[PDB]
Amino acid sequence: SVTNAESAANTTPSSHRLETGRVPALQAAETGATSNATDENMIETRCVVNRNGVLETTINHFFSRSGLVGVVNLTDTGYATWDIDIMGFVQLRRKCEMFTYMRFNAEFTFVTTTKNGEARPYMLQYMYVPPGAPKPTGRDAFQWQTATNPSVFVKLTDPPAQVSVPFMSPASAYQWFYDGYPTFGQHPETSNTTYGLCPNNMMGTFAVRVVSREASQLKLQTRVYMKLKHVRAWVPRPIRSQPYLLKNFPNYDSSKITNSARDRSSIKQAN
Amino acid sequence: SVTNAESAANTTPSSHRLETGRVPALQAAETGATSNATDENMIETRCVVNRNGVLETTINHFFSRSGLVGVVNLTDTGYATWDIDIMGFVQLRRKCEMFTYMRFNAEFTFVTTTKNGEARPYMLQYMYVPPGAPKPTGRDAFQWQTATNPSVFVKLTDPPAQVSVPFMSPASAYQWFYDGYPTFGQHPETSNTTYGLCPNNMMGTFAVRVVSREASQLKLQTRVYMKLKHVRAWVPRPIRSQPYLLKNFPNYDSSKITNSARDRSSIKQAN
Amino acid sequence: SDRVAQLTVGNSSITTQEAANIVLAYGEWPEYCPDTDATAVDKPTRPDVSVNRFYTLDSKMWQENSTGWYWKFPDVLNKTGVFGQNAQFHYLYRSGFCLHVQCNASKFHQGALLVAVIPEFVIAGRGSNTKPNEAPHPGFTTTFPGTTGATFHDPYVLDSGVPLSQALIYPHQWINLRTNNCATVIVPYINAVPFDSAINHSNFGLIVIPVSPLKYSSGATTAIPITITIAPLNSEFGGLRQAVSQ
Amino acid sequence: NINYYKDSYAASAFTQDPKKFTQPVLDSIRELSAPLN
Amino acid sequence: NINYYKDSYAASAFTQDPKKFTQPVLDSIRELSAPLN
Amino acid sequence: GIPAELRPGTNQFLTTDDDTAAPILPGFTPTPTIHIPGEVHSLLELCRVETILEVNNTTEATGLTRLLIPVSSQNKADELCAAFMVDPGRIGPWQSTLVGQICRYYTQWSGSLKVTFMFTGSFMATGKMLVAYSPPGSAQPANRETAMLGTHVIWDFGLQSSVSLVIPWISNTHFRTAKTGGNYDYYTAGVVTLWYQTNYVVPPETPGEAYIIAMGAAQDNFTLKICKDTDEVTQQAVL
Amino acid sequence: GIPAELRPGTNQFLTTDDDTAAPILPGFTPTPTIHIPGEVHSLLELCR
Ligand SMILES: CCCCCCCCCCCCC/C=C/[C@H](O)[C@H](N)CO
Ligand SMILES: CCCCCCCCCCCCC/C=C/[C@H](O)[C@H](N)CO
Repeated sequence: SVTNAESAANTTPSSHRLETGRVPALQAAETGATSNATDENMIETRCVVNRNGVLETTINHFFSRSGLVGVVNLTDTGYATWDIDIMGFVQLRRKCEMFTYMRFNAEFTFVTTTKNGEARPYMLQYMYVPPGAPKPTGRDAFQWQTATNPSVFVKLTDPPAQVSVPFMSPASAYQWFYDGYPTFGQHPETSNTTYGLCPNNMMGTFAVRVVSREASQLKLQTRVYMKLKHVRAWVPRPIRSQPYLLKNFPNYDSSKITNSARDRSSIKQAN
Repeated sequence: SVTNAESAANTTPSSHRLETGRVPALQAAETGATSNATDENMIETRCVVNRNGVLETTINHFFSRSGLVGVVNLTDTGYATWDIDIMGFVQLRRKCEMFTYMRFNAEFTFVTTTKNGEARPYMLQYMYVPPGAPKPTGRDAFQWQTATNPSVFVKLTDPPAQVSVPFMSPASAYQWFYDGYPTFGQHPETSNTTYGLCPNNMMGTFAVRVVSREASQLKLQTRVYMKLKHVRAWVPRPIRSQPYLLKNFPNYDSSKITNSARDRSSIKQAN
Repeated sequence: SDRVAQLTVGNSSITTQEAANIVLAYGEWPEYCPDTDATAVDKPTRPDVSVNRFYTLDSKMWQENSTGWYWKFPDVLNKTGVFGQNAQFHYLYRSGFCLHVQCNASKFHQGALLVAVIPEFVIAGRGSNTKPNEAPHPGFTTTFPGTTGATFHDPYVLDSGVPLSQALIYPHQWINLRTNNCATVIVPYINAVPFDSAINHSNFGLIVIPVSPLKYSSGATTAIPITITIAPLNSEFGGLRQAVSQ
Repeated sequence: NINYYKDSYAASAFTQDPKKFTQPVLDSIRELSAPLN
Repeated sequence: NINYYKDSYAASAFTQDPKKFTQPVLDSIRELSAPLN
Repeated sequence: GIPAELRPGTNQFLTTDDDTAAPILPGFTPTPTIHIPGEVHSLLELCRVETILEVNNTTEATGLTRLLIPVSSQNKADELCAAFMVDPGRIGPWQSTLVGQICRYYTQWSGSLKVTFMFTGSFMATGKMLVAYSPPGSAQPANRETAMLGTHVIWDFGLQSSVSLVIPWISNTHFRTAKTGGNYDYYTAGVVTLWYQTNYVVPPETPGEAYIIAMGAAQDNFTLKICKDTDEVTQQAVL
Repeated sequence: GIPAELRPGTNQFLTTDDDTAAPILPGFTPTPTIHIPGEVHSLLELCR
C-alpha cells in the first residue's frame, strides 16, 4: 500500500517475550524479500516520537542542483559546436546512471570565461541546432539568421545566461542504458560500434560564436551547467564502482579491477 | 462547417466489409476535390485516443519568430537610410510569400555592431520617415529635430532597442503579389519597370545617425529583426522552388531551371 | 443527376452531358458589396442582365507539343460588349466570375489538362540578372494578353518560379479525356480592397496546362479545339467619367 | 495578457476549416458512395 | 508557485512505497510467523 | 522604490520570446478590415490538399514529364511498375509536393498519409494495378507475392479510376524526425510500390502507353512539431 | 516605472537555488507519459 510520511517512523514500548511459535528473528533470504524484523520484536525498547524531517531525500531535492554538463572551447574557425550529451563528466553521470529511466526538464546556465579569466565587453550568440537543422559552416554564414532556432545573445560582462528546456524526447522517458541496436541487418562479431546507442537520447547540437564581421582575437571557454527539475525516475539500479573510460559506453578495465572495499589486516579484527 | 480541435483526430474500431455498392476507395480527382478515404474504411484498424497537440502549427505560432529583415551599413555622409522592404533576405521572404494577403503587426529589434565587433559607448538615433516626410540631408540637419516623427535614442552598450509597429497600410491587407500597374496610360512592350509594384506596401524610410556635432570615426552595421504578431493570412499559394534573383520581382532563370526533386537511378528502384 | 448539367446566366446557357462537379472557389458565393465594407460615396450601377452573361473567347488549338495558355480575366473582357463599355467608362469594378472550359474528345484519345485560377497571378521575367536597373521585365502583351491569350515558356514553374505540382492549392479541375469533356470553376471577388479598377489591375488568371500529352492513333481527328466561356456574376461599376481604353 | 499601454497593438498574443480547400465542390459527395453516377 | 509564462515547464517546483522493492513476493509473509512452513 | 534583484537572462534578446514592446504611433487605429475569401488559420489545412508527386524524378527526363508514371502493355506477368519511399522529409517524390515542403519547416511529424492515383489514358484501355505499402524491415520487395504480404490495394481501371491508397501510422514511437539517412534509418516509414495485377489490355486503333498521376496529402491524424529551418533556399549576398 | 533598489545577492548564480527560467520552445507539449513499473519517489526506498 501507499503511505504518506511527514517525518520518520516512531517507536512503541515493548516488553519481554516468553512463548513458543512466535519467532520474528528467523527470516528467509532465499525468497528474494528483505527482512522485516523491527525493533519492537528484537530488544526491549522505549517510546519516542521521531520528528526528524525526511523531506530532502526525494528525487526532486536530490536532482535539482546545478552540476556541470559540458565545457565548450572557443580558442579563436570562428565558432564552436558541442554535441549535447550529459555523460561527459563523471559527477552528474553517476547520479543519472543510478536509475534506468528518467523524465525531467532542464535549466541550462552558460558561464563564459577568457584565457586567464576575464569579462571583455563583447557579444556572444548561443544557438541550438535540432537534429536535422543545418549546422553553421562559418562565422558569418546564413545559419546564424536563426529565423526558427532558439538563440541567445549575451555579453561577457552580463550575468550568466539561463534558459529552461522541456522534455524533448520522442519516447516517453530518457533511458541511460539501451540493450539493443538502432539499425537492422547483419551485425559484426569484431567491433560493434553501435551497441548501446539509444536514438531517443540524441537531442542535437549547441553552437556558439562571437557576433562580428571581423575576427576578434580572444580564446574563451563556455561552461554549460544543468539543473534537473520536475524529475521522475524508474527502475533503480546499482551505482558504478569502476572508473569511467568512455562517454557513450560503460567500458571498464579487464585487468586492474578496483575492489569496492579497502583492505584490512584480517577478518577477525574490526579495527 | 467550422470545427474546433484540442488535439488530432481519433480512430474508431473497424471490421471487414463484404458487400457491393459501398466503395470508399474509388474517388474522382477530376472534380477538383481532395480524396476523403479514411482509415476506418480502408484497413481493419483499432481504437486510439490521440492526444497529440496540434497547437503550435497555427499562423500565429508559425510567424511569431524574429527573423532578419534588413542590415543597414554605416561605414562612417554621416547618416544611413534604408527603404523598408522585408524582401531583402530569402529566409522570411519565403514564409511571407507562402500567402497572398497578410495583415499583421510588427516588432522591430535593432542590433548594432562595430567593424570587427564591439560596443563603444556612443549614441545612436534611429528615425522613421513616413512617405512624404523630408529625408535628412546631413548629419546635423533640421530633419533630425523629430518634432513629429518617432525616434529612438540608444547606446551601443545598451540592450538592443525594440518597438511595436501597427498595421500602417492604407488598404485592408498587405499583398505580396500585385497583378497590375500603379499608374495609367500607355505601357511599354520592352521594359515594364513598374509591373507588380503595389503602392500600398511602400511604408517609408528608416534613417540612422550618430548623435554628434563632430564626426565620430567608426563604421557600424545595424541589423533590423522583425517578429510578426497578431497575424492573419488569406489565399495561400505554393512555396517558391527557384532561387531568388531580385527583391521586388519574382525573377528566375530561363536556362538552368532547378528540379524540385533530386535524381535517382530509375523509377523502379525506390532506394 | 451528377454528370448532365445546365447553367443559364442572363440570356445565355451552357449544357453538358459528361462533366465533373461544379467547383466553388474557397466555399464563398459571389454577392454584392455590403454597406460595411464599402467606402466610395457615389452610388454604383448594376445592369445585372447585359453584363452578367456568357462571353465566349476564341478557340485555342490542342496539339501534341503544346505548353499551356494563360489569361488575365478582368482584362480579357475590356473590348467585348456592354461589360467592356462599362469597364471603360467607369473607374471602380467588382464582380465574381464563372469559368467553363470545353475540350471534348473521342473514346480513343488520351491526355490531361489542369485548369486553375491564381489570384494576383504575377508574370516573371526570365533571365539571370541581379542588377535591378537592367533585369528583363515582361512586355505589356505578356502581362495582359487579352481576349487572345498567351502561351507559356516554362509550364514547370508557371512562368513565375513556382512549381505547378503545388498548383493544386488553388481552385482547380482536371479535364481528363476519358472522364469529362469540360471543367467549371465559380470564383468570388478575391481582393484586399472593396472596389478596384478593371483596366490596370487583373484580379486572377486561368491556366490550362497539358500535364499528360494528347496521344491518339493514325486516322483519328488530329486538331483538338479548346474553348473557354466565362460569366461575370454580380457585376458592379462605379465612378463614371470619360472613356479610357488603357 | 496584461497590457501597460493605451494602444492594443503593443500587447502580447483552435479554429480549423479544411472543407473550403479539400472539398470546395457544389454538390456534396459522400464517403461510401461513388463520386459520379 | 507563481508563473510568468504560457508554458508550464518554465515554472518552479511525500509519497513512499517501499513494499515493491523490499517484499515483492506473491504470498505475503507475516512478521511474527516463520517465512516457510 | 521597491527592492529587486536581476537574474540570469537579463539584457538578452531571445528570438522566439513572447514579450510586449513600446509603441511608436500613439492613439493609432488601423484601416478597417474587409472580408477576403479563403482565410487560413493553421498549416494543417494546407497539408490535406492533394499535390502531384514527382515519382519520375530520374535522369533522361524532360521538365514536366517528371510528374507522370508510364504504364504500358507487358509480356511477362507480375511485373513491377514503380516504387518510392514514404518519408516526406526525405529527398525524392515527396519533395515536389506541399506536405513535404511544410513538414520541412517542422522537425517531427506524425499521422497517416494518403496517395491518390489517377489514370490518364484512353477510355477503351482497361487494366488493374496493385499498390502496396510495406513497413520498415527489408529492402524493396523483389516479387509481387512478397508485396502482397504488406498493406495493399487492388485498383482496376473503370469509370472512376481515381483510387486512393491510405498509408496508416505504423510506428514504434509517437513521432518521427524529418531527417533520414545513415544513423537516422530508425525513422524510415516504408516503401510504396506499384505492380501489375493482370495487365494493361487495349483494343486496336488505341495508343498502347498511358500515364498515372500520383498525388500525396496528409490525413486528420497529421501532427507537426519543433519548428526548424528548410534547406531549399541559399543566399550569398543581399538581393 | 516603479522605484526599486538592488540588494546584495544581485547577479549571482547560486547552484542550489530555486528560480524560474525563460523557456526556449513556445507552446510546447511533451510526449505523453506511459506506465513504467518501478517508479521511485525518494532515496529511502533504496536504503531498505
Ligand atoms: C541556446 C539556448 C537553448 C539551448 C537548448 C539546448 C537544450 C536541448 C537539449 C535538451 C537536453 C535534454 C537533457 C539531455 C538529453 C539526453 O539525456 C542526453 N543526450 C544524455 O545522453
Ligand atoms: C525607428 C523606430 C520606429 C521604426 C518604425 C518602422 C516601422 C514602419 C514600417 C512598418 C513595416 C510594416 C511591415 C512591412 C511592410 C511591407 O509589407 C513591406 N514593404 C514589404 O514589401
